[PDB]
Amino acid sequence: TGTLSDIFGTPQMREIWSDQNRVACYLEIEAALAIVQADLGIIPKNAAHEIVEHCRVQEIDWALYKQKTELIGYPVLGIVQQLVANCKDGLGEYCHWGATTQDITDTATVMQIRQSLTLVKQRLDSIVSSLEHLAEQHRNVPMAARSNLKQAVPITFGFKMARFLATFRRHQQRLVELEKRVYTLEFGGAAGNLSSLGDQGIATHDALAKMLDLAPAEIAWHTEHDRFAEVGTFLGLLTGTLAKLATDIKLMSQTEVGEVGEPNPISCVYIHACAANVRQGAAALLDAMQSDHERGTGPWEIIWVQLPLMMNWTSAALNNADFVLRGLQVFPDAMQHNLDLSKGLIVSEAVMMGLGNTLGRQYAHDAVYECCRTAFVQDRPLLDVLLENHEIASKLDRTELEKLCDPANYLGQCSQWIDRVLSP
Amino acid sequence: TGTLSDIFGTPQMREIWSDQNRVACYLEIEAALAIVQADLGIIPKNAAHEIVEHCRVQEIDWALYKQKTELIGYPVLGIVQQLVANCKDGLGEYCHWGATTQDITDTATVMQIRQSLTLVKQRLDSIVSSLEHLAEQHRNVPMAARSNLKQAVPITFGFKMARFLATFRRHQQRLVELEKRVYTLEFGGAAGNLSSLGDQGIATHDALAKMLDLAPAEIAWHTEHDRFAEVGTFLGLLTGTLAKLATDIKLMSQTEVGEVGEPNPISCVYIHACAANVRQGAAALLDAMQSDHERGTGPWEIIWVQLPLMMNWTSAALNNADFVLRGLQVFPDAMQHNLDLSKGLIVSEAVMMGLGNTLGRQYAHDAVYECCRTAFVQDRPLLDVLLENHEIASKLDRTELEKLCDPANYLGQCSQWIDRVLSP
Amino acid sequence: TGTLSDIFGTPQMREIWSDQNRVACYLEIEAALAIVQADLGIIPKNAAHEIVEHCRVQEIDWALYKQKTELIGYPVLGIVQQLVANCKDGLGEYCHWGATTQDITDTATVMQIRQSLTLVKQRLDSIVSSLEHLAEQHRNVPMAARSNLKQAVPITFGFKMARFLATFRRHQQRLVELEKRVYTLEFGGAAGNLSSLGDQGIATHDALAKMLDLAPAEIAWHTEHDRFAEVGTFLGLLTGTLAKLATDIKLMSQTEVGEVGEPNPISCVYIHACAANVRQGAAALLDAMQSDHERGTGPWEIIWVQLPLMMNWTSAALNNADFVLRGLQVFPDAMQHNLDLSKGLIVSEAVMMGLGNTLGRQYAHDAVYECCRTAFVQDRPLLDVLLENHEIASKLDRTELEKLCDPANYLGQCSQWIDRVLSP
Amino acid sequence: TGTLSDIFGTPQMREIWSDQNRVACYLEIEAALAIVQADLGIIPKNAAHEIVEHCRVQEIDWALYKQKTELIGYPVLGIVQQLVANCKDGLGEYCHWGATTQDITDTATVMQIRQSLTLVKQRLDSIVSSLEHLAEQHRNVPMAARSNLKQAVPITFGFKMARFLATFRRHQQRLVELEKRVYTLEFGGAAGNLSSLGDQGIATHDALAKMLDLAPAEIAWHTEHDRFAEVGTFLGLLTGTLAKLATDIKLMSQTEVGEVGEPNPISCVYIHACAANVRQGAAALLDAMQSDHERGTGPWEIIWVQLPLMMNWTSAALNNADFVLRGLQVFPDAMQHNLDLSKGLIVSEAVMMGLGNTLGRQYAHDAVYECCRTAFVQDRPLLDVLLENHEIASKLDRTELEKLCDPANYLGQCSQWIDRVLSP
Repeated sequence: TGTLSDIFGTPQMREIWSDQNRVACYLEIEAALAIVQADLGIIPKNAAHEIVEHCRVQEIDWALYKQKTELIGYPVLGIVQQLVANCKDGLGEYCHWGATTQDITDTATVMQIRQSLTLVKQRLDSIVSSLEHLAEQHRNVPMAARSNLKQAVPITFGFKMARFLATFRRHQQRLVELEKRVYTLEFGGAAGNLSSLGDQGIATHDALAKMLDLAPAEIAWHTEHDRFAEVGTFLGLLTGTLAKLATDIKLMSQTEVGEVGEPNPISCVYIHACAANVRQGAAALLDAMQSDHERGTGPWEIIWVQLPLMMNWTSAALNNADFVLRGLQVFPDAMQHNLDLSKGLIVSEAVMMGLGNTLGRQYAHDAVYECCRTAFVQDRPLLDVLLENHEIASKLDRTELEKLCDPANYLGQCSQWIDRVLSP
Repeated sequence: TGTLSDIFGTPQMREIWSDQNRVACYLEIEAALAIVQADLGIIPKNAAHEIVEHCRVQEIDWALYKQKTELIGYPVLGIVQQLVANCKDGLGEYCHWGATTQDITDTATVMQIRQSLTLVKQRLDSIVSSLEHLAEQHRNVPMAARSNLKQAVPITFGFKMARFLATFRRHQQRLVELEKRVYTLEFGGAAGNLSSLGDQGIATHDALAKMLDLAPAEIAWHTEHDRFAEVGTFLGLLTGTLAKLATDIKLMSQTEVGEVGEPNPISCVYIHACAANVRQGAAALLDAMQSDHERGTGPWEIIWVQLPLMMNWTSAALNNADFVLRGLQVFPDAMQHNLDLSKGLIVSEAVMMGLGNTLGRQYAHDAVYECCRTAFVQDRPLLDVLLENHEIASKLDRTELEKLCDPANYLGQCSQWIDRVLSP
Repeated sequence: TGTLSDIFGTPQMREIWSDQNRVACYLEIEAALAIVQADLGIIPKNAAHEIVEHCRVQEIDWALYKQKTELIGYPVLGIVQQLVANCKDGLGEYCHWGATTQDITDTATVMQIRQSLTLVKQRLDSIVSSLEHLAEQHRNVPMAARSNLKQAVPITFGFKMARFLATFRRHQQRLVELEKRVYTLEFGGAAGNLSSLGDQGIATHDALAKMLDLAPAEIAWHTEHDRFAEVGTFLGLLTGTLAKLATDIKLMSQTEVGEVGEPNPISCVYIHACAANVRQGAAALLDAMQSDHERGTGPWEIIWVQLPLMMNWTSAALNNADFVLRGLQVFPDAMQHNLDLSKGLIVSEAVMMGLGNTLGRQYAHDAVYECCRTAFVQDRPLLDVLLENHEIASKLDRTELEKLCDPANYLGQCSQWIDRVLSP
Repeated sequence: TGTLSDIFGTPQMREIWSDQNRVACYLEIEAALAIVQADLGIIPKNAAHEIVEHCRVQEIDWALYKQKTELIGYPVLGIVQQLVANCKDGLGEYCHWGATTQDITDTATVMQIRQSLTLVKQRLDSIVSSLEHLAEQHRNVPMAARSNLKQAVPITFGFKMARFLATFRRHQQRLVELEKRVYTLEFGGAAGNLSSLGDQGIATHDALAKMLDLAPAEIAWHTEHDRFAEVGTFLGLLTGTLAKLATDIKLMSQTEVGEVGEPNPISCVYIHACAANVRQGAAALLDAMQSDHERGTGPWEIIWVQLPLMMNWTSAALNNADFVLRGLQVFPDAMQHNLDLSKGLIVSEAVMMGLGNTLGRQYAHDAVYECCRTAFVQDRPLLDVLLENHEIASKLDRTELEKLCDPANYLGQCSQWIDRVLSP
């Protein structure tokens, strides 16, 4: 394949959305339709048997199919033409009975989405497993939290990972919830009412849905693209979180920080570009919801292009995030070094709390604040400046004071918050 | 307030996102926080009573708050400063205890979203009610379905409305599902671990959630923006369907079509522009999910701008669609006139089927197909061309053939599909 | 190659952005670099001769290049490695001298853009030629102008085409203007300062620019992506106009309108989807301008994905519009029929003016206004309602009033406006 | 005003796009139209004098105007109504003569864009001036360049600033080029052909353009939105560069880097959010180019909302970037400290070059590479490891060797590249 096809895509996701799997879905739908309609007495029983026997992607002439599609303008009837020609005894004229091409394309797209989300669920399960392990392994490793890219107060690396873990669990819930809407048959014919099937239209629809393990539709949805668009916005939300992970890991991999390492942050690079492309594709799928009347004049076709791209981009981002988290290098010594840069300023709030009991909470804040900025101007440890304050030094000895100035003693309830995420 | 403020926004939704309601939310949070911490014994109970007494938006100096916000850079501490100054006996120094400003903004944004979605749910119930009425009222009103802006086969106007109705019901389900994730407290302090509250952080968080009728958070989510972004993508999905409705109504009110009328399609005009703005805002909120570390350096602030805009645009789109659907003018005579334009071509498939027993399946298809092409090129009724087929004219009188060429006799199961959207 | 590859892309544009042309550009750059540095005395002249001799894309092992690119992470050094191995006597070790991989990718992307814009300019010249012919051919063909999808006043079809023509001429000017910025060499090395070339960096850069027929760069632009992004926004602007053309043509070919025909509006369908995808890609390229420091950690790679996609989508949109405009079917009789739909209401303003001298300015307005409303509600010709105004019928015979109610007599200066777009 | 109105907007840009300035533009256009048409003999000379005297924004009833606009649906005729009522002797009936409301809104928008770009040009001039000073002041200050957020080789801070300077100069060229297209009159009447003005339509148009200091239009452009959309894409490109500047400054302001300081990087925070909102707004303006027929049914109205927002967001981003660059704090000692982190590895390429003359260039690379990774594993200076190599140590003494290991001696032609940018 192409040089970059497996860098911004993956083999597995490329296969699902390939021409071969797409047509294979078409053929399974035509097969299930023939079987259903024979059982209902709509078409003769030979014909179903002969049609099903020729619903094999290996018999397709791809070059002719491309020609016919460019020249019909839509991608299904070129396959129906070869199916009729490969059946004997004129029995092929009973295939595609009452269908329109968008019944086949919509339902095939549903089938490909289900295959795609199987891969996504597996990657998510693996990512969640890695984050559960990392939150526990590094539960007590202290590090500087950062607000506006400036050090704030200490936290633990496990706490950081538990926050990603909780987010991906919410994405897992979103996925399961949309599946019950998305895994739905589309079978409505030219205008949605299956007019050519008369009083057998709904009966055919419901039987076909059961054959394909899909929910029956309430009504036709050929220009009602909320199911596909919702898949796209979910991909946007998920890669949004993947892009945050890539951002934080690449920030922690700067030469001047050195707190983690990928197993150059190339995986983070690919995640970032993939997420950027997916979010704009989501806007395009929202745009496509403007499909006019009973078959959209353009909007529908946006989905043909964007959905396979977005799925491929997302699988590549998921692949890279899974790989990084599963072999992530963590460097507690660099984390400790960065905690010590401010020479105590990062835990001034811990000094205020300890001294608040003897001097008053508000007064302790103001007193320690003055010591902080004094320590900043002179580039000296806060401990040295605190000890030069009789009001402070008369109420806390050195042993207590370097304890309060030790960044590793101001972790708050990080461990209990981690337990709250791990327990469910 | 402004010339266009109630055209691309609404009074109710503008009030929700105004500075006054935003700060009013801030004060309710600070009040509830003081009460909770007084109950836990963290601050004196008389201090809480004085703080709560001064948690009134009418006491705020707006110009001073504006100035301080521009100097500080963030919108909460200007309000905490006035609360501290307005309380007696220095008791205001116990407010905002252990909080960071993004605890207040995130939780206030949650409360404003709940208020917004109450309005959205009301609009949705009303739109759904109108469409149920329209689907039943016009259940049997025939019209031409349109594919690629060309007439396809006949349907009924009620069928068309039932297809919108089924979609809005899916949007209602999406709304309910995201509410359980979105209606969640944010109280985590500077780095998420509430370090300044020691062993009282989790207790304070959970009690505050109950006081505000919000779910307790698993863990802090200051840079985990999936709850806000998912609100944005839902607004994108909903306004996508609103934009289709606007498209189909303005197409049906073209001078050359005239099948419906607004109660110039000016409401459809506003809906179109609102949806376009909302879909791009959703991409920006997905972009904002890239918030670094424990407080984002820029991405977070995207949400401050986009969320009130998208809420306002969405409420204006909903208002116009609600208004249009409640007084929609329907013109069945124009509908019938347009059905008669093709002079039978629109039901050629019904003619093929009706003739299959008399002519043979193959000839019926081929004869009607060729006769259709003649009638189109010559601009004559299909019936007249069929009668000039001696084989056809020898077996079917004009009366029987006239029934097959009548578009009102080829509606399929439109009524039963309507029942499927309504009756369950 | 793929079923849809020539429907949402084109053979010529796919070739330009293929791996083979991309690498072929790489080799031409390495060849020109060796020659320049041999001329400057940096590398031996026999080494350059051997490098140039092996700068042939036919000698590349594509599967190995694919593997190495996936291991290295970037797409150039896999080609430099095979060039070094294919040269004799270790003379290949003088290639890529002082270059970084983004020098090769940026400059190759520039060359591929120049090839792409050659195709774009050809399509633009052909579209402009077709519109000049259509504006002149149909200069006097009357039709209804439409505002908010409602008939407004009469215009001519040539006037409508002259308005598209004027727009594409503005797009041609934008194209020419950006070419002088975009056709620029990138050769700056790892950090932009060509440190490894010492006092020969600028000399090498400027000589290489001449060898490739590119402008010398002011300074390195590895993270300064305005040249590539401006190509993307231009494609957005151009496909925006193409999307309007597709909209107006598919509206005029509605069954109820029938004023034009494609030579189903299938080309308009593809144009619509291509433009929607291109406009979102432009936002992604603007996003990519956020490239950090001297080599971007993610944003840069957005360009690798989006630019070939947008180029391909744009070429397919241009191909379809070029094809449609060159064989557009125009139906003046349908145009006249639609002009006659309102039975005179569309030229009520001409009636007011014609009557002003006879009735007085004020009464002419008021009388014609009220008569219009009667004719609309009663679905009768305006002329008949005017004649039932005794004051009007006493001063103007039917013949004079019939001329004022004739839409073909109220065309204004359509022809002179056409001359303004054509004659200059 | 609102709490955040001057944080994500500016006073000056809010004024330009306010209701008051918008209507003031409307009134000037109606005044110029009256004067022009009196000179042409189209309307009587009193009337022009009386109309002009009442073209004053102070006489407008804003509450009535809001009511009429919501209820007409478009924003001009409410102003024409008050103008007619404020003129004596029925002379107001000659205003707005032959105009449609979009002539007034389009032309007013052009006038507001010209006012807006005056502010943008001033900010750009000030930013370019700051960057010229910084490139010269810090021409020789060494620092680490960074690729993929990892240290690459040394450059100077002045070199970094010269790269921004060259980019903003290209943005200045883009601005000047679009001005000649954008500063154009829109005066075409209901359908673009000014039918109600007969053979005086073009004459009125050209005279009005001269009166307003605007270019005459080739033809009407009511649904041809490339001029407005092009303003939006330029804003996207410019804020793209502003967002890169904010990114690099906030990265250099991390606690662990400390190389620059703003005069928390709050200005960088606002720039980032503003740029993110502008890029999506650009996609919406591209979307709006799909305006149907002679007056768009929705797309046109997108521009009413997005353009003032994008202008305001851009002015706030420009304001912050201007302020930061004009008082930027630069810390060469921190820059030198970060250059020394790798203990010589960052200038290993300088050692390869110096040693290449005695050992051969290729062999020198391989030899120094081995010393580099040895130095990395043992966390020792490259100099110490190099001196432990007889082949290397026999050809370069220590004095030469710590010179080559000194990061401040490997700047390449940074100074000459700066001169190349400053010289024009």
